[PDB]
Amino acid sequence: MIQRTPKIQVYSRHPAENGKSNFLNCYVSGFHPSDIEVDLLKNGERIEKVEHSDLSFSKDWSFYLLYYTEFTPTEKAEYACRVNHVTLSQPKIVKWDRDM
Repeated sequence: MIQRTPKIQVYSRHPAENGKSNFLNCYVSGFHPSDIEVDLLKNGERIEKVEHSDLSFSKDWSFYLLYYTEFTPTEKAEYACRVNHVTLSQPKIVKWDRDM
């Protein structure tokens, strides 16, 4: 058996074909087992509609998840990603920094 804690990165991207649009991303990488719970949060509340959830694996024991959706960050509100995994005794919340 192997278990590996996810690395979690939270960032924003504009798709080059539609640069006025902005996407909030949570990239959860290198984890095992694959069982996981991932949410995007706005003011601590689960964003119910997340458009994209892309899961892959490299080696049989390393999984990668890109979880992302369109958003409009203003100076109002706080955004984050929350991850639950067997390796994490408490949920891990990683805040989005507007500079990322």
